[PDB]
Amino acid sequence: NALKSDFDSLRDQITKAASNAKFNGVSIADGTTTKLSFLANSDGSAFTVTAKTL
Amino acid sequence: TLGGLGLTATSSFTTAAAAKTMIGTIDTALQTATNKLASLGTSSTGLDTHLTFVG
Repeated sequence: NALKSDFDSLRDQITKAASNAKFNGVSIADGTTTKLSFLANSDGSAFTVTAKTL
Repeated sequence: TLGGLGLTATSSFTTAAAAKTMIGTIDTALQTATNKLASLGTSSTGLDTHLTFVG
């Protein structure tokens, strides 16, 4: 039961570390969004970057 | 004026796709503005040449 308690501790520490991964309110690893478009040219071409959920 | 460039006084954007459309809208507006300015400059050069001829 000591190891299972340490297991649950590291488990919800994963939840904390994943929830805190955001930059200026936007996150690519939190899982709040499917993808983030980005500028690629002056005409507005997208630079798609698929989100990877952690 | 904004109506001469295809724009409106209320023209704006509220969603990122609206900004993506506004990119090309401002492209068209800047292009037509440059064409009208070039035409006005050619008309001014014609007025100067006609002034010299009248003299």
